[PDB]
Formats: sequence, structure tokens, C-alpha cells
Amino acid sequence: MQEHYQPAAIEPAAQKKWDDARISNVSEDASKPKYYCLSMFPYPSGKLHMGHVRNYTIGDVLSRFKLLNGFNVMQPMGWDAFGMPAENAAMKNNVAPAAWTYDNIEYMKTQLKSLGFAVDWEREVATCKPEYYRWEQWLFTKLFEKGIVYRKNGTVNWDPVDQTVLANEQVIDGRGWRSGALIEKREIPMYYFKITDYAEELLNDLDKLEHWPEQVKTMQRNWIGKSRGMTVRFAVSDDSKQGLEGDYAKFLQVYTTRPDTLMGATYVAVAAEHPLATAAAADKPELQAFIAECKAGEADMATMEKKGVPTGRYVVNPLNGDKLEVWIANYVLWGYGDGAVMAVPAHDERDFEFAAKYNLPKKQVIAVGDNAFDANRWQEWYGDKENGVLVNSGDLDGLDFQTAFDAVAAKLQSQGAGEPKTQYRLRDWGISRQRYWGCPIPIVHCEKCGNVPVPADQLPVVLPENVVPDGMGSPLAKMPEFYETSCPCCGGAAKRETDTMDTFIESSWYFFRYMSPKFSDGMVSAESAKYWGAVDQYIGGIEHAILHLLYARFFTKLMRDEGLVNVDEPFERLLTQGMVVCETYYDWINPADVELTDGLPVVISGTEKMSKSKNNGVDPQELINAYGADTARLFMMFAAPPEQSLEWSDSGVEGAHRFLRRLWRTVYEYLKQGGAVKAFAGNQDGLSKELKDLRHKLHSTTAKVSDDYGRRQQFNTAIAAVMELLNQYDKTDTGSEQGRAVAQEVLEAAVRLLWPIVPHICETLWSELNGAKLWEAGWPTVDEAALVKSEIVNGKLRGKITVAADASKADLEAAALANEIIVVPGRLVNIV
Ligand SMILES: CC(C)C[C@H](N)C(=O)NS(=O)(=O)OC[C@H]1O[C@@H](n2ccc(=O)[nH]c2=O)[C@H](O)[C@@H]1O
Ligand SMILES: [Mg+2]
Ligand SMILES: [Zn+2]
Repeated sequence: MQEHYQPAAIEPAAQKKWDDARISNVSEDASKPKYYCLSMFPYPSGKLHMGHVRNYTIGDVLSRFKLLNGFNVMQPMGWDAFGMPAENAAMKNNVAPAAWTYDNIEYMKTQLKSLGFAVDWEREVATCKPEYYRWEQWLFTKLFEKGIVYRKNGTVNWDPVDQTVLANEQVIDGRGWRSGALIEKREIPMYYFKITDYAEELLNDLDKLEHWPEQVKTMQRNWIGKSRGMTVRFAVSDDSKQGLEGDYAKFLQVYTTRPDTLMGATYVAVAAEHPLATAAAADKPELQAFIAECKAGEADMATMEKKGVPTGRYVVNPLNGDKLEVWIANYVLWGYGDGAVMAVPAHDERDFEFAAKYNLPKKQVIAVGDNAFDANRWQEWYGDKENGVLVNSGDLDGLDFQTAFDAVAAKLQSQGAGEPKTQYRLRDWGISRQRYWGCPIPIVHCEKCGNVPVPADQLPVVLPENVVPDGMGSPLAKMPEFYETSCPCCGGAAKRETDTMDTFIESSWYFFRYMSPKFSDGMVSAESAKYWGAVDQYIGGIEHAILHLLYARFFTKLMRDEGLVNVDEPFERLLTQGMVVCETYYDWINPADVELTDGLPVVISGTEKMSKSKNNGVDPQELINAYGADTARLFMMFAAPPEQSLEWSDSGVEGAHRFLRRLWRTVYEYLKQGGAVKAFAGNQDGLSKELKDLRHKLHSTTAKVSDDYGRRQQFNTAIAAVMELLNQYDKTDTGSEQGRAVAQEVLEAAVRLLWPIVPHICETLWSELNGAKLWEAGWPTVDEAALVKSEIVNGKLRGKITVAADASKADLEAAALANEIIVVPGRLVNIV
């Protein structure tokens, strides 16, 4: 054995060994229990970041842990290759997004390989490849025919100068990011997934995810935003009919989730586009100007100032006769149902602020205990939906929320003035992107037949990769060699859709493609979907906790309903790794290039998440080059729990390295002192106290690491536990024949316990210790016998009893009360 730890030498040799044994290239082996461990696949945007490495090391520790326990582990990787990063790289550097993408894939994959993750590179996918996206085109066509995907006009932000559709992330104060020109709102036909048809399924199925973080489930519940409420109609008054036609002449309709407060309404509010708004804004230009301000302006709703103007029109509350004025209010949106709401200032906080601004009335209709009500100050309990009881509500006084709900539902229904209704904040999923580098939408536009889907055997619609976009509209709409085609229905001349898909589509089903990424007759082969089932463990950042996860669960249910898979939920367990943060320097300098206290130094600034913004993300390549993959993986698993933020630390990197030198040194000095022997096993009576204690430390450590890997998923404490065993080992004379056998038992366990964290050094040290295959020896066992510890009358002594080392004060006093009560354990039990 070489005396000194050389990671730059041991690490490539170990990866070659693993690659040559194909331990990570798995099949659908029915003679082994499957384990599907998945880390969120990256955008190939150039080079791996330190955050990447943390995410993917975590996935690797869990995959390697399951593999040592005999599982058939699939840990796939791949490239979420479509989207804007490549388009800007095309604009900025005069190159095709495809070739820029494959260049990045090559570099990053080599980076990922050098970290030694146990990945099935035979299941790699690149989502920008026709091989992949043809199947999401296929699914699009099948759902389009069912109406699950549909086409209708939607609003986009048009920049008149750049001549391109803008996302709201690029419209700043109403103007184009790279232009400042005033943005126009234009109607254009776009494609949508009817995700609202699955809202109830997507909500209730969260209850099945017992192994998801509760906050992630809460974020999804709040996004779907289900509410059970009441449709309520207020008959338009006799004096307020001018210009009103149809049903709008008859009643103002409203959705409320608090119909138990209907007797406390003091006004109503309609959107600027509501017919009662535009009808009262005829002889009243003051309202015409407010209506103008509104369509000029959920994201900003909380932050914005709530404004309204009176209307002079009136409606009648169907429950208590009251005639209440309508208002036009900027907070009422035209499209979220009725476009009109009631207002109960005494029990809704926004209605309170609105009514306090304009001095509008507020009427208590709910009291909570003896809580004092004061109309001039809002208190949290005004909105209490659980401990309130109805006040000033005549026939409803004394009821609680649900009974009043059911009562007003019965009253309104019996008078025809309302009915219960379920609403959702969830909107349909808009697919269309007016950009180049993304999956083409498989629709052909024909003047006779309409918009028609591309037949299955004509898929894929191939995206031309010989394209350099220039931010002046999508190049596809200027490429007749792409959009000119024939109609698949009638054969006449026709045009391809030139919009591309939301790149969330690719990441909504890639976990299924991984099961059979060369299947050519469908999204995923039946045989593979049956074997792998669902992802047992998913690891990714919290920024994807809402949209990506909801889209992925939605696609899972769509694919199941198509008979392609037989699971309801894609991800069983979910782990959210914390960010990696790092000091900043300064414009801004990368930390690997600084005068750490060119010539005059820089300013040591603040610590924040590694990013391009402040140029503070350390290249994991400089870290691998300088210390090796195992030091990188060890540092990140040791510094903090995986969920906590990780602070970049030079001394922490050094400390991980020195610990690996120590592990190396410990094994060498053991084999220097007499070579390998058979590890201690079996009954341990006759072993010395010192060796019994070391074996106790050993098997306690195996139990704790197994729990930390398996149940708690806290790897930093697992490493600390293995450090304590080594410290104990260092304080133990293991020179005797029995001592050498226990020493071999300790080092053989420690090397396997750490193998998921630092597999290169542990693989190398293991083969110096033992001649078997490490993955066939498997995860260390807990020897329960090693955990059992040895056993330890009014004055004059009268007997003696054998006690368990874990016997409580009640057991000493019990055994004392049985031999032929003050108790000092280990010494005497004295019965007065
Ligand atoms: C499933 C897809 C929608 C994922 C998508 N390709 C993506 O986020 N791609 S990504 O490449 O941006 O990130 C891939 C994963 O790596 C983590 N990561 C990445 C960079 C960093 O600085 N910090 C950090 O933690 C990040 O949370 C995520 O889980
Ligand atoms: Mg269950
Ligand atoms: Zn046609």
C-alpha cells in the first residue's frame, strides 16, 4: 500500500473500476429490489456550479447507501436543454443554441464523471434531441384530440420596438427591458393544458404524500387555491338599470367564501370591465378615467394601493333588503369568475382598509367570545372563521360558520338568489412560447381544415438546429422552409405552428423517459414503467416546489389516464437541499482570484448565495483540481445538514482533506503493523473490556449511520459518528491477536459506512483491507450482542443481587424487595 493519500491518482482509477464493473448500469432486474433515486437534472448552461455538486452528491449518498443494502439502484442524469440560456448565448456570441448546448453537455458531463457519482450514463437524455421531444409532441396531439389541450386567445406583452413578445419578467414598469418602449397587450391564439379539470385530483392526492415536507404540500394547496363558497346575486335596483341589458340588467352576481357574513355587507365592488362599470361611466368621465387607469396597470395585488370610485348605482342584498352602492375597484379582476365581489369591512381586512380610506360603513355580524369590537381598528379575530358565531343576523343569530353557510345556502336557493360553488385560484397552463429554442408545437394550420394535429407517424416535427436567433422575433416565423408544409387532412398547402412549448413540458415527464430512454414506440415502455414504478426519492431546490412539481404530478396523471404508467404520483420522497453561499469581493471579483487578507487588494464584501450576479460561485473544477472529488463531497456533506445553507469555507475544505489523509493514514499504519486478518465476528465473551467497548462503539456507530442515511437523511452527523469511532479506536490498544481482529472489524465497517460520502478513498482502502467485492460484502450489520453491557435491611447487610446495567431505580428496589427503600445505583439498595 502506498503510504500517502493521492486523490488525483486514486480517484480516476476507482471510477474506471466502477465503470468497468458496470455497477451503476442497471437493467429491469426482477431478481433485485428496485430503488429509483433522482436528482433534478440541470440546464446545460456551461459548467457545474458548487450548488450542482451539493444537490448531486446528496443524491449519490442515498443511491450508494441503497446499493450497499442490495437494491437495484437507478440514478439517472440528463440535460434540461431547451430554453432561453441558449438563446441569449446565441445572441451574445453569434452561435447556434444547439451547438452551444452540446458543448456545455460535454463539459458538464465530464465534470459530473470526475466527481464519481454512481450514475447510469446509459440512460442519459438530452431534451433538445428529437429522440426525446417527439413523445411530448405525441402526447400533445393525443390530448389535443381529447380537448385536454386546446387553443384560444390569450393576452401577451408586445414590445413594439424589439418586435417580440415579452414575459412579465422583462416588462419593467410597463416597458420593454431592452427598449423601454411602452408595452402593448395583444390577443393572440395560444395553446393551453386544461389543468383545471384535474385541480381536485391534484389537491387531494397530496394527502397520499406522507413522505413530503409539509410546507411543500402547503405551497401546492395554496397555489391550487381551492375554496368552497357561495354564488350570490343582488338584484339591480329600479333606478340603476340605465344602459344595462340581459341578465346584467337584472342582478349583480358575486362569489364569496364568507356567505355567513352576507348580512354585514356594506357595499359591492366590480371590475373596471364589468358592464355596470361601463354603463355608469357614460355621463361620468370621472369613472371613465378610473376605468382607464385600471386596465393600464395576484402578483402585485398584495403590494398595490387599493382604490375605488362610487357609481351612483345600487343593488339589493337578497337577505336583508339593504340597498348598497356599487364601486369600481382596482382590486377586482375581470376573469376570476363573476368579476364582482361583495364587501364586509367588519370581517375582511382588505375591505376594512378600503372602507377606512373612504369612510364606508362597517357592520359587525360575527362575534368571537367576549372580544371587544372597535370599528376604528382592525384585529385578527374579526376574520375568525372557526370560533365565531353570528351577530345581528336575525334568523341566523347564534350559528357558527358551517351552519350559517348551510342556512344561507338554503335561503338563497329557496329565493333563487344564489347557490354553493367551488372555485380555484388555479388557471389553465399556457404552453405557447414565441421563442426559437424549444419543442415545436405539432399543429398545422390549414385554411380549409383549421388547426390540425400532426399524425403520429409524422412525429417529430424537427426543430431546425441550423439557426442563430437575434432577438427580433422567433426565426421560425421567418423560415418558410420550416413553416410551409401540406395539410395532413386534405393535402393542400398549409403552415406549421411556429410557437414552441413551455420548457417546463420537458421536465414534466423526464423521470419516466429515464426508465426506457431508447424506447421508440412510446413515451415509456410498459415493461419499464411496471418495473420502476415511481421515483422513490427526489432531490432538488425549493424554487421548483410549486410549478415544476405540480406540472410533473399533472403529467403523471395524464400519462396514467393514457395507460402509459400505473402510478398516481411521480415522487414518493422529496428532499430540498439548501443553497451554497459564499463571500463576495469588489466590478465584482470571483473568490478564486482575490488578494485574500492584482496589486492593490479588493473589498471583502458580504456573503450570499453563489450566483453570477455578484460573481461569487466557486468553480468545482478548481476545487477538484486542488483537492479531488472526495474532499469536495466530504466538505459539503459535513458542513451542514443538507437542508441548511452551506457556507463556503477554505478551512472547511482543508479540514475535509486532512480527515481523508487521516483515514488513509489509519489504514496504512494498521496494515504496516502486521497485514490484514479476519475481522472479529461471533461471541465476544473473553474479549477485554477495552475491546468490548470498542465493539460497542462500532455497532452503535453502524446503527446511527444507518438511521442518519436511511431515516433522518442527515449526513453531517453520520460523518461525525464515524469520526467518534475512529477517535475511540485511536485510544484503544489493538496490538494483540484479538485486538488486531477487532481493529480489522472497525476499519472494515468505517470504510463501508463512509463509502456513500467518499467512495474513491473507501473503495481503495477497502481492497487493501479485504479481498471481496465491497458491494457484495454490503452494508455493515449491527451486532446486537456487542451492544449489551455487563451486569453490575435497615443497616446491616443481608444479601446481594445481580443487576442489569440498564436497571432503573424501580428494578433495584424490586430485586431488593425479593432477596432473602433508599437506592444508590451500582452500590447499595437499603430498605429501612
Ligand atoms: C427539474 C427541472 C425543472 C430542473 C431544472 N433543469 C433546473 O432547475 N436546473 S438547474 O441546473 O438550475 O438546477 C438543477 C438542480 O441543481 C440545484 N442547484 C443548481 C444550481 C445552484 O446554484 N444550486 C442548486 O442547488 C437546483 O436547485 C436544482 O435542484
Ligand atoms: Mg402510502
Ligand atoms: Zn386541410
